Amino acid sequence: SLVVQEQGSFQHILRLLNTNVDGNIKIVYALTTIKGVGRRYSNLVCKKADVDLHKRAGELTQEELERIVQIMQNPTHYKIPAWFLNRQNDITDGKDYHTLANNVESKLRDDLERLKKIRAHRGIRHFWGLRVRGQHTKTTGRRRA
Amino acid sequence: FTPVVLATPIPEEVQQAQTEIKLFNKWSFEEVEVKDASLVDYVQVRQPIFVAHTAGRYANKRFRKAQCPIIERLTNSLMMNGRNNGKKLKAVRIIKHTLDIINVLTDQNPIQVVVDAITNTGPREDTTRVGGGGAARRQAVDVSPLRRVNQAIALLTIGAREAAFRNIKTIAETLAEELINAAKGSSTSYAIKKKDELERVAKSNR
Amino acid sequence: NEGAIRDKTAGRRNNRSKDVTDSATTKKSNTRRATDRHSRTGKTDTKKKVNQGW
Amino acid sequence: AVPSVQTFGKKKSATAVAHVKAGKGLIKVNGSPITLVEPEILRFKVYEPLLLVGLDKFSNIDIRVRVTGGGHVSQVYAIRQAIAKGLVAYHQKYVDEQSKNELKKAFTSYDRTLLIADSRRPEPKKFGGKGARSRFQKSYR
Amino acid sequence: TPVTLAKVIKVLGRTGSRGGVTQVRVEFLEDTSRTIVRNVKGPVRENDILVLMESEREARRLR
Amino acid sequence: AQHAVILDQEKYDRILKEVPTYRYVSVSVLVDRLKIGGSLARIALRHLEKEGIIKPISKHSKQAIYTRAT
Amino acid sequence: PGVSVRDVAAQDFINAYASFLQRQGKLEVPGYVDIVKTSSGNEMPPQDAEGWFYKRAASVARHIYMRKQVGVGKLNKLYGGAKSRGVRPYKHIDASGSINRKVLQALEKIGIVEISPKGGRRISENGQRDLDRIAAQTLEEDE
Amino acid sequence: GRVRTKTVKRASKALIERYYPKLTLDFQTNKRLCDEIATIQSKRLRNKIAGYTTHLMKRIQKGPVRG
Amino acid sequence: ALISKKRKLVADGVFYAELNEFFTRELAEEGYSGVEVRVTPTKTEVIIRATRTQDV
Amino acid sequence: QQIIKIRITLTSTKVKQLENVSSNIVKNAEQHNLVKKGPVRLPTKVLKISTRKTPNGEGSKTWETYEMRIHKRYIDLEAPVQIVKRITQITIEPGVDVEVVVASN
RNA sequence: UAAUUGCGAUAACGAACGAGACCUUAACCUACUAAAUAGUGGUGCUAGCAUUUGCUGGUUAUCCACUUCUUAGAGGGACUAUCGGUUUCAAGCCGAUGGAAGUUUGAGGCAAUAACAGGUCUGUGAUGCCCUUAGACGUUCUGGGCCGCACGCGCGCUACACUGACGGAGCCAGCGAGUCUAACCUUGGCCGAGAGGUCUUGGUAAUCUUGUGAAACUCCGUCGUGCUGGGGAUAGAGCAUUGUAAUUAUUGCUCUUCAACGAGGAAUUCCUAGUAAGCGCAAGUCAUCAGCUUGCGUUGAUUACGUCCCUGCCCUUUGUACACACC
Ligand SMILES: CN[C@@H]1[C@@H](O)[C@@H](O[C@@H]2[C@@H](O)[C@H](O[C@H]3O[C@H]([C@@H](C)O)[C@@H](O)[C@H](O)[C@H]3N)[C@@H](N)C[C@H]2N)OC[C@]1(C)O
Ligand SMILES: [Mg+2]
Ligand SMILES: [Mg+2]
Ligand SMILES: [Mg+2]
Ligand SMILES: [Mg+2]
Ligand SMILES: [Mg+2]
Ligand SMILES: [Mg+2]
Ligand SMILES: [Mg+2]
Ligand SMILES: [Mg+2]
Ligand SMILES: [Mg+2]
Ligand SMILES: [Mg+2]
Ligand SMILES: [Mg+2]
Ligand SMILES: [Mg+2]
Ligand SMILES: [Mg+2]
Ligand SMILES: [Mg+2]
Ligand SMILES: [Mg+2]
Ligand SMILES: [Mg+2]
Ligand SMILES: [Mg+2]
Ligand SMILES: [Mg+2]
Ligand SMILES: [Mg+2]
Ligand SMILES: [Mg+2]
Ligand SMILES: [Mg+2]
Ligand SMILES: [Mg+2]
Ligand SMILES: [Mg+2]
Ligand SMILES: [Mg+2]
Ligand SMILES: [Mg+2]
Ligand SMILES: [Mg+2]
Ligand SMILES: [Mg+2]
Ligand SMILES: [Mg+2]
Repeated sequence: SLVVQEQGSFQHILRLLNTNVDGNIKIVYALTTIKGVGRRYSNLVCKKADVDLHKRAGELTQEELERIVQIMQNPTHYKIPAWFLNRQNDITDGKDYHTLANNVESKLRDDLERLKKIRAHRGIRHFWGLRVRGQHTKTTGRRRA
Repeated sequence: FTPVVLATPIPEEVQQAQTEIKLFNKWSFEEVEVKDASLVDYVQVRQPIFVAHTAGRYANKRFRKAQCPIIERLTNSLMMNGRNNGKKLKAVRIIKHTLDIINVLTDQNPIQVVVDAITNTGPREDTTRVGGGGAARRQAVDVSPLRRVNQAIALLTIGAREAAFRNIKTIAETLAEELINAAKGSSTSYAIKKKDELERVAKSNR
Repeated sequence: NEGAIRDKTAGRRNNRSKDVTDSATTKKSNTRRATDRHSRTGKTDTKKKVNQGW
Repeated sequence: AVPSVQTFGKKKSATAVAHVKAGKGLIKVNGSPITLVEPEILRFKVYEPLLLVGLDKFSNIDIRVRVTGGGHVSQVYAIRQAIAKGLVAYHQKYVDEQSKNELKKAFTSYDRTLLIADSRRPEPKKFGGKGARSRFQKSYR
Repeated sequence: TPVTLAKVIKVLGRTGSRGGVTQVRVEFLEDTSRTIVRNVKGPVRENDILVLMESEREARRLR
Repeated sequence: AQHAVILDQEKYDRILKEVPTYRYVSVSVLVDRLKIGGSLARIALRHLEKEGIIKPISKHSKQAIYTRAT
Repeated sequence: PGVSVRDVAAQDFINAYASFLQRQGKLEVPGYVDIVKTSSGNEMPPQDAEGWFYKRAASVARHIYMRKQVGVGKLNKLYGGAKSRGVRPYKHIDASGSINRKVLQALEKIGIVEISPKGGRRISENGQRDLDRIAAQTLEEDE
Repeated sequence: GRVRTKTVKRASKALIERYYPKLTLDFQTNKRLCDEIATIQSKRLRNKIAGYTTHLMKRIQKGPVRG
Repeated sequence: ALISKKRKLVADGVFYAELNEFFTRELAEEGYSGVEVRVTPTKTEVIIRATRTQDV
Repeated sequence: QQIIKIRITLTSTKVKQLENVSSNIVKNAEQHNLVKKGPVRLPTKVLKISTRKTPNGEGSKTWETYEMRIHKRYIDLEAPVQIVKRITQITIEPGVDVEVVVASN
């Protein structure tokens, strides 16, 4: 596209969402080392934050970085479809959430604990550490825990 | 060359070489000779061809394999290792690429440069597994001319492919380095090394 | 199910920590195929009844 | 009624029909001029029959071809066989014979089969494996 | 280094337990009019031109 | 992450002054200069075609080829 | 001389025409564009972001021009491709309809395509105008 | 490999024996000859017979053959 | 009616079989050797070929 | 007598019995001087069935493939009502399936 | 020689089953008879470019002509022919030219005598005997089970990437199969991110779906060697489809989660040309479900044209106290 020049303005390894982000990679695959952000959801927020993707995670003005985050925690406000979202129809408040980062593990547990606290068979299956999706256990998964 | 047109036009450089010289993608099949005695009649080079594809039936009779155009043999061995079987369009595209690299370094019709890397990489004599009683010893044997070309081809390719695996450099690039280094043998090429070690174990056990 | 999760002595850890028995690895080995041409009827037949029939 | 001959060429399942009539030297395949064709590495395989007999040669004739069957490459071998074939057919029935035989001589000497249909045809898969020769696999015990 | 070039004048037979060797009589080219029987590796027909690394030596049997 | 992901004006200047003498440049040859990765190595293949230096004699994605100007 | 679009290689055509509808600004890009994929059998959305609607419509027009009439259904099978089932073998899949349909409904309201009899869509005569026009332009850059 | 079954070489033997006049060194005429003079159940089989009687005829001219 | 040509022809050979069977079971003591069915306008004709027809 | 524009369809599994009746219809009509699209042969469809030979699962896996060959022919005539009802009540064959329709649709 | 296929040797001569022959299927027929259910050229009707003409489409009959290409009847063609090598001076074999084709032309179907305690009473309203037969081992219904998971083994599917992934864009097959008491194949039109939904429609089918616009593949870019944008197991949440019934999650779809795997030890399978290998498709199963099978075509190589070393088997001879025949 072009050779660029800049200055010491770009800083590698900026940290957001309590996680750390390699600079010197293209900005979309940067935002995805966080938990809850895969290639798609990265790709949509960047386009939604009005950001040049040809840029690496490096240049990326600090103000650009606060819109990226704002959109991430509030996807439905900046119009992300809510089928795009990992967590919909909550099972308590029935709002639609994109749960992010260090919280992803938390919501995961609570889900599991529900099945468990409820006596759900699917719960019993997690609690014994076995395969939940039904698959044949006789053969596969012998390296195991 | 006296151009001519008609309803649908055939372009400038297209027309030009075309009717005139029978040469390659564009590369001269004139000159380009086989630096080694023997090895002729087993290195093809006249008849000239345009691109490396053919419908050629070389597989129906024992030695017709030799008559197959030499470069095409090379691009033939290019397409293999599992995933890359079939895919001659792939491998032919690489051949046009490597020859464009070969000529880039040291001029030298790249067709000639491979003729050399193929002639220098045939091992003259090899060893076989003979019982020799009990524990098998190895009788040294002088390898046939055809075989010398076969192995030459496979060795270079296998090397380039092995070499191009898992590094930024491209198949067409590594095909060229090996080809050049084996053209006048540097023993920095995977083929030259292994042509010399088949002939070294051939001198010891004789 | 309330009994199912309240049961220790269950699950993957407790299976992981047990030794696998021998009878698993071992072949079925067939048997008896030595004896195949030897009839276990213990009866056989008679040249009379083979000529009355055939 | 203009002078017109019609030929074909085959490779595997690809057949290509070539109309060779008296014209101004257009050469087009299906809907498109001979100058696209796009496998594009093989572009010269379709150029080949022209530049073998000399580029001129075509200006008293119009050349149309349409192809069906086979794959991207199979078709490329059929139109070149159907372009070469049609040229000899024209000079057969219109121009003299010693000229036609100097066209076949100029092909068959070079060949690649331009005048002669390659008879290679798929083999039947037979039970016990995925391919025609290649059998499944066995473990013994 | 003494390269010696040799043209196959006759096909003899296949030797070795495997049978992947061919016995051959050659006439080496510069100063012909002397005959040697060598052993080949790959396939050989008449008139093939062989490179003997060592001029004088020859074999007979193979197992 | 190993190095050479951005610009470093010295490396810009390195490039102009270091790419004569290259009988072949490509995306490989530009990383083999202990330098930029394939993203901006391509970019430089464009911007070296901006004026002077690299003469394309080859085409497309993957294999690229150039020689020094004359 | 005369020109049709079959005189111009596929891509430089559909590119110059995409850039042409880009310049144009008569489009109707549905706005779910860029938040979408273009196949159920695809990993990522398209890499042209702003754009790629003009890429596909350009192609669509080119396809329809060639043959009699083509529905939304045909477009799906065409524009579809291999879907990775992951650990399971690859199966071919139809691309997303809403993409190619609203590509038709946009090329209609641009008068470059019309509903055909027999079903499908057919190249508008004002389309063969415009198409065989920019197809002339493209060998005019190559002069 | 290409070998003539007994029923082929026994017919040819039976032919050249009685019909040696006519029956020349050209397969083609010999082919049609078979049709008039003999009744053979298949095109393939007949031509096999003919084409061999041709070989036998062809080297008879170079001196007799056993059988 | 209105069946595919295919299914029809396979349905005809299914019929012959079932009839062939029925007659082999019924007429065995009469020496039934086989059947053929000719379909005509207005009728369908069944020909039993059997070695004792008078008990038929 | 009025010229009715007829289409007859011959379909059978027995070629000799089919081409007998077809060529029979072709000469009986055209000696008798009418307007004919002669036998127009339709691709013979081979209906195939692939089975294991063994009734159970033992033994190497031997597949067998039966087939039934359906040849179809159609003949277009234009005649009056009298030679249609005569030619079509006779020429009857076992195994050949004759169909006579009056119309294009 | 593929062959107890033949030549030849000859107390044997002359023959039969089996091999061959034969049958089916694939390759070739400017000639046979034809085709709006296959297409071609012409002519109208007509669109668009540009052109004094010419190019590309459109058009179920608007007519006229034709059978190269597609279809299938009946014929024809190869017999290893011609020539040259090579040998008992033999059947054959190698080479060449020609040819659609010269590996039994390619590929199969059929298949002598005998053998086995091979498999199958879980295909059968095939069957002897035994068992059971009213608190049934008959049968139906409800619900689970055949999927159950420390692990051992076999057939496979997907991968370890730069001969690549991803995004555009290019765009090509062949074998198939489809619905009346019925819901089959489904073009098209709109709704939908998708999955799918919905109003219509053509097709009992060379007529409609269908050129099944398959996939690998080709091109232009983005990634750039980093367990990475290779890889997608695992798992969460949601939305759809089949079915009475989806929990132990039939299948499908979107976000998220992002493992092992950096080329696999001892071993061991398959394979010689349009083959191996890559790739998808249809058919069978079938309500739904293909990582499976049976066929199909697309891309399309390396290397043998040998030997008896291994292994397996056939054939002579040899020994035997075996003949219920080394179990
Ligand atoms: C999308 N829902 C389904 C879709 O999954 C699909 O299902 C078919 C299924 O019905 C077919 O069922 C089959 O049943 C008939 C019948 C005579 O046995 C067969 O002739 C034929 O193979 C097929 N139609 C099956 N073979 C393929 C699936 N794709 O197509 C039918 C459907 C209703 O649209
Ligand atoms: Mg993440
Ligand atoms: Mg590499
Ligand atoms: Mg597609
Ligand atoms: Mg695609
Ligand atoms: Mg995958
Ligand atoms: Mg017999
Ligand atoms: Mg017209
Ligand atoms: Mg014809
Ligand atoms: Mg001879
Ligand atoms: Mg038993
Ligand atoms: Mg039974
Ligand atoms: Mg019983
Ligand atoms: Mg029973
Ligand atoms: Mg059972
Ligand atoms: Mg049982
Ligand atoms: Mg059953
Ligand atoms: Mg029975
Ligand atoms: Mg086991
Ligand atoms: Mg098996
Ligand atoms: Mg791609
Ligand atoms: Mg059709
Ligand atoms: Mg088709
Ligand atoms: Mg990763
Ligand atoms: Mg991945
Ligand atoms: Mg199931
Ligand atoms: Mg199965
Ligand atoms: Mg031998
Ligand atoms: Mg013993």
